[PDB]
Amino acid sequence: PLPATHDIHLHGSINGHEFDMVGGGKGDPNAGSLVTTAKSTKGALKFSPYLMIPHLYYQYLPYPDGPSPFQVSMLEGSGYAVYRVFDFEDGGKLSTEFKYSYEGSHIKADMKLMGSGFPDDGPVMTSQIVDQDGCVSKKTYLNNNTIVDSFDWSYNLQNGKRYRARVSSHYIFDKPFSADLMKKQPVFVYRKCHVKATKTEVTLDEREKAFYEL
Amino acid sequence: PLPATHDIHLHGSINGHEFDMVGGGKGDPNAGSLVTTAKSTKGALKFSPYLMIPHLYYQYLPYPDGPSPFQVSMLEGSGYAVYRVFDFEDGGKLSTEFKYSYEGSHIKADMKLMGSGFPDDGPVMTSQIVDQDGCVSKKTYLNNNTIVDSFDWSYNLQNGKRYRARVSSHYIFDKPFKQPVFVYRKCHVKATKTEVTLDEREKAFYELA
Amino acid sequence: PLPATHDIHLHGSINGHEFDMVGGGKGDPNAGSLVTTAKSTKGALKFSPYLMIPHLYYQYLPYPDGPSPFQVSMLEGSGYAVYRVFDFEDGGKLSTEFKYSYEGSHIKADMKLMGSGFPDDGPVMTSQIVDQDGCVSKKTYLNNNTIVDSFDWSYNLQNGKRYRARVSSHYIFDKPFSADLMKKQPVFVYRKCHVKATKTEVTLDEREKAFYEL
Amino acid sequence: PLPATHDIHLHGSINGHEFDMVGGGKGDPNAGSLVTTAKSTKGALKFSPYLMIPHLYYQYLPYPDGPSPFQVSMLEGSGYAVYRVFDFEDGGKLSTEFKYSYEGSHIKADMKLMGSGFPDDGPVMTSQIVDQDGCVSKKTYLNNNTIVDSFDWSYNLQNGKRYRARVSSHYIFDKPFKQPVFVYRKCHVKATKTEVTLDEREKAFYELA
Repeated sequence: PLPATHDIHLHGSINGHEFDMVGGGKGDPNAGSLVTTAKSTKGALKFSPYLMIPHLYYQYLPYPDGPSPFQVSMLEGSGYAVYRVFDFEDGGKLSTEFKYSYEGSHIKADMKLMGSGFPDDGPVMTSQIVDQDGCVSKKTYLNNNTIVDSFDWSYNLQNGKRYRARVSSHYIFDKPFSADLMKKQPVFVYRKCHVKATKTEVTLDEREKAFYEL
Repeated sequence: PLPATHDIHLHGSINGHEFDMVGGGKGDPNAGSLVTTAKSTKGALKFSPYLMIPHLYYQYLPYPDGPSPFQVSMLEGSGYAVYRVFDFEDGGKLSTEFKYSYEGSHIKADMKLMGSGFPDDGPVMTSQIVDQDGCVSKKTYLNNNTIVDSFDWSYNLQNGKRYRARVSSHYIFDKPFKQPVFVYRKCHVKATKTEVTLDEREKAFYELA
Repeated sequence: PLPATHDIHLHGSINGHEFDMVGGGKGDPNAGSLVTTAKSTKGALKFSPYLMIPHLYYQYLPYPDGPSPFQVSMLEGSGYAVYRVFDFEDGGKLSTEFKYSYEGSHIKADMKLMGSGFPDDGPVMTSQIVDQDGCVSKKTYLNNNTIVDSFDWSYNLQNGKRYRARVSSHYIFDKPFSADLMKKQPVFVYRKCHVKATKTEVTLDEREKAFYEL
Repeated sequence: PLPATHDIHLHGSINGHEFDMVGGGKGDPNAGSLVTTAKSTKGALKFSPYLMIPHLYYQYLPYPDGPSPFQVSMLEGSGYAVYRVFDFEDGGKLSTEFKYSYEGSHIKADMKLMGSGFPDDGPVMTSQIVDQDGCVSKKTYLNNNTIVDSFDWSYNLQNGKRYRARVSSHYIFDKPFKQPVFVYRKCHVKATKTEVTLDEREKAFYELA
């Protein structure tokens, strides 16, 4: 079935310091929306809690003409993994790996994040981030079981400026895609992240809308 | 007034070889659509004619809730210049400069393109390009008179693969002035080694969710 | 003491397929040279064995005016971790994390590599790589305990062409650097990798020479 | 013959504002060193004078085992053009074009620089730059008449930080022709808002180990 609820476990290190967060949420796979809450298990985070965004489930994402490949993967009892690399404008780098397990309509996500190079006086380490702009991702097919995308992410800072990152994503599926499915590309997805956070807990309310053309 | 017709002059060099094209077209500033035809004045192009895409007028682009800054600029009798840098996946680089002059609803565009580093056996120099994917650009404001954007451009090749370029655009206005502003565009092209025609469609949006 | 011998354990996944290699080698910390041999523990590698290069120990690297920060770290009983991101020209991405432990002059290295987006018909997955060009890395200081570098890596292919990657490195130390040490930058390092490999075993003979100016 | 003296003319625009500088200098083609002085012809520059660095002649550059291709080109009465793209960490972009003419051992250089997207409060527009780090460029060959290079440029700021740019260079020769070839360079600069002087040192190498 399509997902209804999920658990999340984020862990790894940022600038050489380990962090760990656990939580979960729920979503509407018909609307492409979801909510996720994560709480630290090692006390206050040493970096902006917003760095955990957009990391806080494309299994909730439908396409204009039916379930997305991500949803079909879950429905058919298959699976996929997610790999991303964030190249921040000030030298910071963040690499991520997401793995999932399914139990009925409940998803369990294990997310490993490794970040480094964030200036100690930068927006991340000094928690200057206050929001993030809506964003459009571009998805295309690579090989026969991989979807690749790119997006230019931008956080909003207290001073009104923006903090940017060039992002690349690779979604690797355990089962190959059909020939007709691969004819439908690129696929664009507009997403907006509404966040509420503290030094120990972060909550994301994500909205998504995919389109082939406008 | 808003634009209705335009003429174009593209010139410069690709891999050290000069090229020159002239032509024009028209468009619908209420729909964001336009057509442009350019013909070489120096014989057959030595590189893929598709390299002239998307270079073949945002004055035809309306925004989600009214005229775009590009249109407002023209309506008020002001202007802007366009600068882009295309970073191709195989090392090729393309720098462009667009300047305009207006006469009523007619636009005259001068476009200078300087490209280098394209492998002689690559898709550009061996004309492997056959089409280009629809594309979404992300626009934000900088300083008091500049709009900046980025987009990941991708051509479709004869062999079924794609040929990508990371693109940056800077629109500098002559006078000081909701973001980001996204724009979906699709280019429909018909080309030969001496003439290229573009039918462009555009649709801007602030948000879809 | 300075290192004399080392063990290596590389593991992770490339394009969604797990791999694991173990081995080790020795080096000359006075010359900046070293040799490392790694052998697969899961049979033949599904990707070019050269992808394991340059991953196969800056503790062997001296500077023109004395032991490098990497060597001093080991000598003083401290330590550092290494994080890299390889951005390949054809979309491939490789993120790495190296951690070390020391026992006298013997180093134990645990290397985690996560790669994705390599085209199935590309030089990596079809093993077209036959060598790699000499390379110069540029090192500068960030914060008070991090060294950052960049280098433009290039493999040589059978057809005579090259396969490039833009690389970023972050070396995070457990102890902060002195003020005078940080005045000495950038530091450049020329390195050449001499490799011999098979689908199951790879051997690297690395040469290095650092300089502040020429 | 190898070069001994040169004149320079830099022009173009930065963030939509035109600039123009003229001057010249000399160098030692056996040592790879040279000096260049350029003075503004349009009053004080509106951006950091250091932005004119490293733009202020590889004809003075020898290689590890003999004259460089840049020198061979000049000696044989041929020539080459230089195209660079600077991708600055804060969004600024700079595209450059250098063309030369020779008269014996004297070189005349025409340099066009087009820059945009520099934040008005950034290090370039507020003149925060005070120096630049030594730098190593990596050169490789492409096609039959091009040399391509890359280098990670870094300016030093008044506040102690660095301001970086990812740079790509394409040297296109008029006629067809050991790699990579690395070149360490250091720029010693003295500048004011109207005049900039560069003392450049260069040393190429194929390998050091």
